[PDB]
Amino acid sequence: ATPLTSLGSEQAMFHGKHQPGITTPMQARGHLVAFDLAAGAGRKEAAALLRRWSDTARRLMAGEPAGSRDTDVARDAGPSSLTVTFGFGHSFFGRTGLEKQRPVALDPLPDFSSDHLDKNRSNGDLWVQIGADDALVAFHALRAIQRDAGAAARVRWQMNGFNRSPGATAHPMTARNLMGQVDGTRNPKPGEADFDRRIFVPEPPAWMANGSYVVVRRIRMLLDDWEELSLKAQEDVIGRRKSDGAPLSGGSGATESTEMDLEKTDGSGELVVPINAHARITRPDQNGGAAMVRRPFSYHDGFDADGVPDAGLLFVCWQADPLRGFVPVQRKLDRGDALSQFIRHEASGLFAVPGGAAEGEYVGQRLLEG
Amino acid sequence: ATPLTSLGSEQAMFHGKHQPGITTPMQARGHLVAFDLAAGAGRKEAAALLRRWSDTARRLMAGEPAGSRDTDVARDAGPSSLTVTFGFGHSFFGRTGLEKQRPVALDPLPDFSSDHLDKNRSNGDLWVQIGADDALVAFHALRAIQRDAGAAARVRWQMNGFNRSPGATAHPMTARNLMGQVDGTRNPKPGEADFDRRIFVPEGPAWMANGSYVVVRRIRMLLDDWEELSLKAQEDVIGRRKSDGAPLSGGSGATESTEMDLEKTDGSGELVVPINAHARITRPDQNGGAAMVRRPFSYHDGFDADGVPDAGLLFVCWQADPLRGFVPVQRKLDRGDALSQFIRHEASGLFAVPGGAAEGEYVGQRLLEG
Ligand code: HEM
Ligand code: HEM
Repeated sequence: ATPLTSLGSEQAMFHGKHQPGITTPMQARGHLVAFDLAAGAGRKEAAALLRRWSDTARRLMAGEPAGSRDTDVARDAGPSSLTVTFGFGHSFFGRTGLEKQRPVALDPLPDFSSDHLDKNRSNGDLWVQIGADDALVAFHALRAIQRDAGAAARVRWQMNGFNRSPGATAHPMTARNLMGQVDGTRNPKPGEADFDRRIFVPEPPAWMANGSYVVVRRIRMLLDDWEELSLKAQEDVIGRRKSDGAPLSGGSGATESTEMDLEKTDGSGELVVPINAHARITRPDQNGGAAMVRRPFSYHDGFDADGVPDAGLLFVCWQADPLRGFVPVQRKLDRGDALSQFIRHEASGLFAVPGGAAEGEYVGQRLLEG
Repeated sequence: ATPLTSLGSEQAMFHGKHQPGITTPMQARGHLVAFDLAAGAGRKEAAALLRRWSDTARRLMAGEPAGSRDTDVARDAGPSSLTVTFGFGHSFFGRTGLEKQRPVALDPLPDFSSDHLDKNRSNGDLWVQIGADDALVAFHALRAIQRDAGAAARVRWQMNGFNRSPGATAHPMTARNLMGQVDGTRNPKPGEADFDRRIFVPEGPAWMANGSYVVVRRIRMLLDDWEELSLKAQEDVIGRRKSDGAPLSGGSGATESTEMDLEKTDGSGELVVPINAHARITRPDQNGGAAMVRRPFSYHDGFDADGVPDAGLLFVCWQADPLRGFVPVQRKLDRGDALSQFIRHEASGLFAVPGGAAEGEYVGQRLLEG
């Protein structure tokens, strides 16, 4: 039996080959933040900031108070699966005399025809992902990281999200999103032969060894439109059942794990999984092997004057190279996906997330020490 | 040993003498929403709305889907302690020909000198409180309630909140707030002799029988100033220790439940619990018996362009009469409370929350039938 107390007592590793928050299980609470370096902050100031942040992250992920006078907001709680993950934006390198170390992988994402990006709420020099299963643990961490930045960097944008909690279901199962879909069934996962090739920069720029590239997209769901559709219409947009996430090509004994049949046709000769269904056209085998790990949070930030919900998905994906992951898939989806009609990409960021800190190190040390 | 599945499996009762969400334990996720009646919505349209809303609440609190057009967002989750609670504002009665039934208890709150209220995110004809320990369960309920409003009402304002998750601590403990304080120790509970008298209208206008009056305050915490204080300074603002919630008058053996000594002085003759300490001056015995149940959520909605967090407490208190609860205590706190310097009241609502629905009834039926 899994005890209730495991929610708090579960602890993620800070030190490791890879940073936490990539293969870590889904967390109930998320805070994404971007910071811009202050005028006059260069390499040396940036290195000091990453040391402060890494010292803080190490402490908080072990359920210990912050290095400087802790607020007590997380006191009483266990680590609650807190993770803190750090990335660097294209713009960071030009602020710190590190242009020669800027990866080609940080070249700007395309201007997709369906983009509706608030550029002020996009991009940024530095990115931090905080997640935990307790909201006080998570907020405490956000606040400590943000306070560590002080005058050295300002908050450029900051978004809040959530997911299903541990124990909400009778047994662990794939999460849902605010469209009601089963979301998370098909991802690359650790132990697959090609997982590292797909997701992480290998050990043989050198500072990104064992790192990954994240693309963040704030995707509003057009729930007012979506929720007027029939079930058949909604399932045809994805190619999978809302009940259990099974492919539409499955019968009654099909489950979430049943393999999709992309050739199956009904009695009229029409494909059972539609030609433009999201879960057809996003597959690696439909994109020359293009692949990513998806690890999102859902969001809801209110209603506008007409009752339209500011709700959707904080889409967060991980890949060794955006040109073999997010970019080619999104080029296809832009106009090609049945889902595009029902969503709006409203903010974006692409960040280089290095390998995990070893004992005594700070995240990004190889970059900033050189 | 309490299993993790209890987070999802626990179920609150909808039907009863009192509405749920008053004495119910704290929940990890909250949504507060106010609605204004649309043009063309009078008594009969409001009665139909409360019928819809009550049926939605009944189903969803039992872990069932909505009666029709369910979105599947909560599917597979247990009830996760979902509660839905309904109230009526002062403005409701003049929109529905029900002025004769408007309780005196809904008379407008004082304009306190410390108020900085957003009129547009304050008050409203109707209020709904949604809470649960799973965020998908909670969102699904918010969306269902909001979609039941249809042509009858528009969202006036809506706020998100959070608290500690079940299982975050190694055993059940009093909550904390974003100032890092123990918060909730001296909350009145069923089983204390004056509880029913303090909190519920007795078996006012008859339609309010077994109801309670809620005052909602969106109180921003001035965390930038608060977190520059010493521990000693912070503990003097409240009169209780941050570590364990004990009164400052207590010894090293004292805990949160240790009775406060209001006369105790130090070696220089100065009061150990300061004269203007929040946890001194808010006591019923310092306010001629004025008392309330407090059952809040914390909030954080991001950062403004200047780096200031929009974070604080959704203060939600319950009393049989605001003039014997919130009102006289807040008159005293307004300028008198050491805490006032570090908080800002930025929205407010006062709602009449009637008794619970009996089997075969809807909430507010004694008011609205006709
Ligand atoms: C709000 C926006 C989106 C929604 C609601 C959504 C929903 C889903 C759903 C329901 C599935 C099927 C279950 C699963 O395997 O996870 C799925 C699969 C997937 N989606 Fe999305 N998706 C969104 C955006 C994106 C974007 C922007 C990309 C990439 C550019 C993407 C890439 C994928 C991939 C790669 C799969 C797995 C395909 C496979 O190998 O089976 N999705 N999505
Ligand atoms: C963000 C704003 C506020 C914060 C941070 C705060 C914090 C606290 C803390 C830490 C305690 C002591 C522990 C406890 O017994 O719960 C407490 C007690 C209390 N507060 Fe507040 N408070 C706030 C606003 C208010 C307001 C607006 C009122 C009423 C108008 C209020 C009424 C009370 C009462 C009645 C008690 C219990 C006193 C007793 O009988 O021991 N508080 N508050």
